[PDB]
Amino acid sequence: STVAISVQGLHYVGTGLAAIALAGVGLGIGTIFGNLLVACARQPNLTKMLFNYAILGFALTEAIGLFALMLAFLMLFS
Amino acid sequence: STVAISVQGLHYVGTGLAAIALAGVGLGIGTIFGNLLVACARQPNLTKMLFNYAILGFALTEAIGLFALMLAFLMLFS
Amino acid sequence: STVAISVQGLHYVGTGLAAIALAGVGLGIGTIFGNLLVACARQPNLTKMLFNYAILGFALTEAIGLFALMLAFLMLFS
Amino acid sequence: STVAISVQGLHYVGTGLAAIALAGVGLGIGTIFGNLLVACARQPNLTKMLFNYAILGFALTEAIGLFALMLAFLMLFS
Amino acid sequence: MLLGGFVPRRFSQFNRDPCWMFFIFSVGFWLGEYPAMMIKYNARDLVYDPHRYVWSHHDDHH
Amino acid sequence: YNMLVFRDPKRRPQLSEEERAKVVVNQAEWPEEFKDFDPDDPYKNSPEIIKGMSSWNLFLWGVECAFIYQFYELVFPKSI
Amino acid sequence: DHVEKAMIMRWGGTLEDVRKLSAKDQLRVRCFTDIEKLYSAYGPKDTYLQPPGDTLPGKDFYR
Amino acid sequence: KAAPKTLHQVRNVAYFFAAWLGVQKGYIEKSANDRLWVEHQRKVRQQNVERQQALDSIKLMQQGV
Amino acid sequence: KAAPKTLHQVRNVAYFFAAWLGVQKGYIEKSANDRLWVEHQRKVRQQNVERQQALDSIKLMQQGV
Amino acid sequence: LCNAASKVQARSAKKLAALTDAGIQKTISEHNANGTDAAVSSTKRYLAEQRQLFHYRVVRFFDECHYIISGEYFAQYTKVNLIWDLRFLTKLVVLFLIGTVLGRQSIFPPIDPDSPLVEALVTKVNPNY
Amino acid sequence: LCNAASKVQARSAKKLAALTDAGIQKTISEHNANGTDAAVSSTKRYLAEQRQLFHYRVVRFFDECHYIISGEYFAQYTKVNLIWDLRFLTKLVVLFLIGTVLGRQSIFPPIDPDSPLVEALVTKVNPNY
Amino acid sequence: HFLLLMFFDFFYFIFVFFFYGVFCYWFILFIFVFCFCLLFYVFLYLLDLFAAILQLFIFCNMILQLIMDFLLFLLFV
Ligand SMILES: CCCCCCCCCCCCCCCCCC(=O)OC[C@H](COP(=O)([O-])OCC(O)COP(=O)([O-])OC[C@@H](COC(=O)CCCCCCCCCCCCCCCCC)OC(=O)CCCCCCCCCCCCCCCCC)OC(=O)CCCCCCCCCCCCCCCCC
Ligand SMILES: CCCCCCCCCCCCCCCCCC(=O)OC[C@H](COP(=O)([O-])OCC(O)COP(=O)([O-])OC[C@@H](COC(=O)CCCCCCCCCCCCCCCCC)OC(=O)CCCCCCCCCCCCCCCCC)OC(=O)CCCCCCCCCCCCCCCCC
Ligand SMILES: CCCCCCCCCCCCCCCCCC(=O)OC[C@H](COP(=O)([O-])OCC(O)COP(=O)([O-])OC[C@@H](COC(=O)CCCCCCCCCCCCCCCCC)OC(=O)CCCCCCCCCCCCCCCCC)OC(=O)CCCCCCCCCCCCCCCCC
Ligand SMILES: CCCCCCCCCCCCCCCCCC(=O)OC[C@H](COP(=O)([O-])OCC(O)COP(=O)([O-])OC[C@@H](COC(=O)CCCCCCCCCCCCCCCCC)OC(=O)CCCCCCCCCCCCCCCCC)OC(=O)CCCCCCCCCCCCCCCCC
Ligand SMILES: CCCCCCCCCCCCCCCCCC(=O)OC[C@H](COP(=O)([O-])OCC[N+](C)(C)C)OC(=O)CCCCCCCCCCCCCCCCC
Ligand SMILES: CCCCCCCCCCCCCCCCCC(=O)OC[C@H](COP(=O)(O)OCCN)OC(=O)CCCCCCCCCCCCCCCCC
Ligand SMILES: CCCCCCCCCCCCCCCCCC(=O)OC[C@H](COP(=O)(O)OCCN)OC(=O)CCCCCCCCCCCCCCCCC
Repeated sequence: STVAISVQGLHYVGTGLAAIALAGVGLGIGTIFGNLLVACARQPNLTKMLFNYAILGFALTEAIGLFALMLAFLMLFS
Repeated sequence: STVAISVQGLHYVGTGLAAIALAGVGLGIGTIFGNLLVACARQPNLTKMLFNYAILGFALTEAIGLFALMLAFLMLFS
Repeated sequence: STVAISVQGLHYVGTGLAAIALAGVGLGIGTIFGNLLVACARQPNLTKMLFNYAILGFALTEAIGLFALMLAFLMLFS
Repeated sequence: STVAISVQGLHYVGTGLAAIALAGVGLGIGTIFGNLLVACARQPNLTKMLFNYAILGFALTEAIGLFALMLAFLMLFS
Repeated sequence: MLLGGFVPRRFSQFNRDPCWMFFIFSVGFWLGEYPAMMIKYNARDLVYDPHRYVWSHHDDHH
Repeated sequence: YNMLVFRDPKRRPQLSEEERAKVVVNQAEWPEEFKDFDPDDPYKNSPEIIKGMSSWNLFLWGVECAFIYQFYELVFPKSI
Repeated sequence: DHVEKAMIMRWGGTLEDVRKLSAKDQLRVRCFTDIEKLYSAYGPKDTYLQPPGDTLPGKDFYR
Repeated sequence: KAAPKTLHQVRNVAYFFAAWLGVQKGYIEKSANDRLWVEHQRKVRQQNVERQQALDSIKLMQQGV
Repeated sequence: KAAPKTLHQVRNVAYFFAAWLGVQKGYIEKSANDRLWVEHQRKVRQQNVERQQALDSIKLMQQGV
Repeated sequence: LCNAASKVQARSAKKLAALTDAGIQKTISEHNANGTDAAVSSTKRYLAEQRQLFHYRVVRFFDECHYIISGEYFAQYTKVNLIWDLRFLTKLVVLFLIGTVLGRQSIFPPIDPDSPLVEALVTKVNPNY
Repeated sequence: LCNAASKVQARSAKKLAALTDAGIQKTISEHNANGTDAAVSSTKRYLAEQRQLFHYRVVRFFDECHYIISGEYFAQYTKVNLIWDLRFLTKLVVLFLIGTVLGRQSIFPPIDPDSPLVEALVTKVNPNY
Repeated sequence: HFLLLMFFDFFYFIFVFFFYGVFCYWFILFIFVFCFCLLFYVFLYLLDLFAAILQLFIFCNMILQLIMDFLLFLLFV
């Protein structure tokens, strides 16, 4: 027989999963700053150019985080 | 047939999943405060600058942590 | 007996799983930049060729994240 | 009693799971380029040769991600 | 292998070689088919088929 | 220069600076097609294959062909 | 072939039934099929899912 | 380079901008009307569904199972 | 006065004539459709009048004068 | 069908000969000798000049904007400038109205579903239009 | 908002100076000295020339008609003329289709009242359109 | 090819049914989306072109590796 069911609590589960991807982003941030300090110690003269590149890496990694976050919020309110 | 179902306790599950996002955030902080020691020991004269960058990275990671925390609380009290 | 069931809200679950695929992509991107800083700090004259390769790696990694994101949006609209 | 049930929406769940395989592939690709940058700064004379090997590794690693993505399409389109 | 050949510097030079003339004709076809589809498939008088719910590919492949 | 992925080939110099400086340029002997020759635009003075046929005219011809291909059935529909 | 199948199934289930229509009607139906092709998976689903309360014919119209 | 005796270019730009603004006004009005009609059609379908359900309920009562 | 190397003017005139002929075709088609719809509406009104007359006749019979 | 064509050609020839513009006559004679079309050549020359004057238009636009913003334009304001500005305002208004009509793709505002005029839409003689 | 305007003006000025056309540069210099607009003057010149060349167009049309009717055009027919005629035919066809669409004021043919598609007209989401 | 087909379908949809936004006040969003779609189109075509050749290379290299695994070389004296 044809049965159609609509569960109204499964828009929460999908939202939680989309938030998990943030960990892969947050950890990625620490890695960039984990190695930035070492690079600064190795070559203190480039404290500026390295910092700019690290900001570029953080922004791009955060861009992935916000792409995932968009799915998280869409399914939370829909 | 058209059947609509509303499962009440699934708002807890979504909350729990978002908490896992903190696993990476907490780990990412440890990476920063791990390399910081190595950077300081290698170049103790630059502790202040390295310490400031470590704080910067911690703030950026914490931002993602709050994003996940925000989703968890919303799905907890909704 | 033959029973056919159609669960609606499952597409939210599948979409959230695909979002997790961005965890490695975000982490992978962060790894590239972290390695880039070390290479620049250990060979400061190559601040452009390394930057180009970092961009190339990001593009490929972004491509993988976009392949998954297509499924994430597609299932969300299925 | 013998009851046979056919749930349609499950194909979304399996599709999302396969997308998780891209997390390893995307991370794996970033690992290769990270080593490439850290290797070009140790022996820049071979940068062209290393870049060639990096690309070969990218495809082999990328090839696996396609296998998973194929399964996602198979179940998403069936 | 993309080694050499005539390469027009800009659009106006595409008429300096028959092959590029055919190429630009093809590009014109390619890009001008899209506006045609815009006008044809977003027309005011365009009407959905009343019997569209009688049958669809979705039920057939299912 | 480039047109999409098609790059214009460039002839490598063969003369040294000393020998090159001693060369006397006489554009009077050059063909009319190549005078004031510019590496960045060598075909500026090149003749048209068909007189009066511009590139834009061909582009518009292709666009008109597309419009015909998409609109002919609207004016002369045929039964199945 | 797909266009002809759509026209036949949606307008009688037989070739003669389709031929009973005029050329303009066939043009309209085929252009709607083109619309459906263009929408694919990225578009509204009311083109093939009948909303509740719709007065248009259902699947059992010709049965 | 003396001061310009005419302002043709600025006037042409203003003409284009005015036409564009009018187009935006018309587009906004049409979009609002379309949304209103979509909502009206949805309400009509809902009312039809309710009427059909009421008729089915009355027929069920007549069935008297 | 040498022979013309181009036929631009004739081509332009032909372009205008072709556009005009297409316009005539469209106008004829639209006029025919409008006439058909006018006749259909007239028939609908006539049918409505006949239905009203039949209803009035039935009501008259119910009156039974 | 032929006499009329001959008469029209003769009239046009007389008018063409009548004009006493040295440049126009010279161009006509040259094109007739070469067998080419003068009007088409003029069109192509104008299009080429406009294509080569686009950035000149941009520079003039910026210069005029600076002239107006600096207040120098209003310093020498006269009645003629007032007339031109009134013409400019009229064109702006008519263009705005035309733009609105095209934007909504209808001369009149669309009828809302709740309006009592909906019946008129239902009772259209030709629903296609 | 201002830096972008300055950058655009500078780019246009560089491009305007780059061109090596003696006539264009001379006209630009003259208009700048006089403070007038070169593009507008060119437009007015072109319109005046076209206004003075209308009867020239008529005479050329009649001459071309005589040339074609006399059969001299087909005597020297070549492949280039074939290409031009194909272009001409394509433009004629597209213009005819556009003319029909405008004449009936609808992309698609109107639906007859007896057609089964009338229901679609009745079920329009927005009757205004 | 699956990915190419899906992306081309999406590009066709947005180009045809949302180009009117160029004339509207949200034209900037459409322009950004269109530029992104063009970039993705170019990237996908380049990636596929490279990957086809690379896969053929690998396909032949597997066979050659099979052959080489059992080859024995003698030394000239
Ligand atoms: C560098 C890259 C090159 C390409 C690489 C490969 C491809 C890559 C992919 C992308 C390619 C993009 C497209 C190619 C470029 C096209 C533009 C171009 O170069 O033209 C130069 C061209 C000059 O070249 P030329 O060879 O020196 O031409 C000499 C003369 O044209 C003289 O020519 P003629 O002697 O043959 O004259 C023929 C005749 C014939 O002239 C005409 O017929 C004029 C045209 C009339 C309109 C016909 C339709 C035009 C097409 C529209 C749709 C286009 C769709 C495709 C666009 C795709 C763009 C991405 O002319 C006249 O008689 C004069 C016309 C006077 C009439 C004016 C009034 C017209 C009214 C129209 C009424 C209809 C309106 C609609 C509503 C009607 C309602 C009832 O400049 C123009 O004239 C352009 C005018 C039109 C502009 C808009 C066109 C559409 C949008 C184009 C965007 C391009 C973006 C590029 C970005 C690059 C960044 C680096
Ligand atoms: C609902 C939305 C639907 C949207 C649909 C899609 C919309 C379009 C999308 C794009 C589609 C693809 C592109 C197609 C482009 C086709 C057009 C094109 O490229 O044109 C260039 C093309 C020239 O290109 P070419 O050959 O490369 O030119 C070389 C040189 O550039 C030549 O340079 P030039 O120096 O020669 O430059 C001037 C030249 C170039 O000027 C232009 O470019 C003109 C504008 C070009 C666009 C035209 C689009 C037309 C589309 C249909 C109409 C829409 C409204 C147009 C308003 C135009 C206002 C000026 O001017 C002309 O072309 C002149 C044409 C008019 C000739 C007038 C002669 C009448 C003589 C009558 C004698 C009768 C005697 C009867 C005696 C009987 C005795 C028994 O020109 C034309 O095709 C002109 C067509 C004009 C048609 C007008 C029809 C009006 C309606 C019928 C008349 C009703 C009222 C009067 C009735 C009176 C009683 C009979
Ligand atoms: C349903 C049926 C409804 C029917 C309604 C009624 C229909 C009309 C019936 C009659 C009504 C009474 C008569 C009214 C006539 C009004 C027109 C008139 O006389 O014009 C002459 C008048 C010049 O007369 P004048 O001042 O005596 O000229 C002195 C010299 O002759 C000057 O000589 P010249 O050498 O300068 O000659 C060239 C001149 C003359 O050329 C013409 O004559 C042009 C054609 C004239 C007719 C125009 C009619 C327009 C009507 C509405 C649109 C219909 C389609 C028009 C298609 C035109 C195709 C070319 O060209 C122009 O006018 C250029 C105008 C375009 C300027 C483009 C600049 C854009 C800059 C944008 C920068 C944005 C930066 C943003 C940064 C933001 C940062 C935060 O020109 C205009 O008014 C031009 C208006 C153009 C409006 C275009 C609007 C298009 C739609 C909006 C844009 C959407 C797409 C793009 C969006 C992009 C994103 C923003
Ligand atoms: C001898 C008797 C005198 C009168 C006696 C008293 C009254 C007696 C009662 C009867 C009076 C009849 C009317 C008076 C005559 C009017 C014609 C005239 O002489 O004009 C010369 C005039 C040249 O005089 P001019 O002072 O040397 O002008 C210098 C230049 O014009 C340069 O001017 P500018 O420097 O000021 O430039 C301004 C600017 C401004 O230029 C423009 O804006 C050009 C005009 C654009 C169109 C605007 C609407 C035009 C009006 C249409 C409605 C008229 C209704 C009233 C007509 C009644 C006729 C009985 O120009 C431009 O930028 C160039 C324009 C480039 C754009 C071209 C493309 C336009 C596209 C239009 C798009 C819109 C179309 C609608 C659909 C849109 C859908 C989205 O020639 C033209 O330019 C005429 C063009 C228009 C022709 C058709 C006009 C309607 C029909 C007239 C029939 C007259 C029959 C007379 C029979 C006599 C037998 C012996
Ligand atoms: C006594 C003698 C009397 C003689 C009378 C002669 C009367 C002639 C009347 C006009 C005839 C016109 C015929 C041609 C037009 C036919 C239109 C048609 O059938 O369209 C339907 C067909 C389409 O058929 P369709 O309608 O089945 O296709 C629709 C398909 N869907 C639904 C999917 C969209 O149109 C075309 O095929 C258009 C193709 C273009 C036509 C023009 C080609 C011009 C040349 C271009 C190539 C060369 C370029 C070279 C450039 C480089 C040079 C160096
Ligand atoms: C980088 C920029 C330049 C790049 C150039 C590249 C080439 C592009 C060439 C573009 C050619 C034209 C494009 C046409 C777009 C679509 C036109 C169309 O048919 O849309 C109108 C359509 C009418 O239908 P509607 O009733 O709104 O709803 C239909 C649902 N069944 O309704 C809609 O779709 C809604 C439209 C609302 C917004 C209107 C914007 C335009 C307003 C002025 C138009 C004036 C046109 C005048 C032409 C006259 C034609 C006779
Ligand atoms: C000596 C000559 C020159 C003299 C010049 C003197 C100045 C004259 C200026 C004229 C200006 C334009 C005149 C406009 C005429 C009327 C236009 C109009 O609104 O008519 C369209 C109308 C639509 O309505 P319809 O559905 O047919 O029925 C309505 C009944 N409720 O339907 C009708 O009315 C039927 C029309 C059928 C015939 C159509 C003919 C035109 C075909 C091409 C039109 C192209 C217009 C493109 C403009 C685009 C606008 C965005």
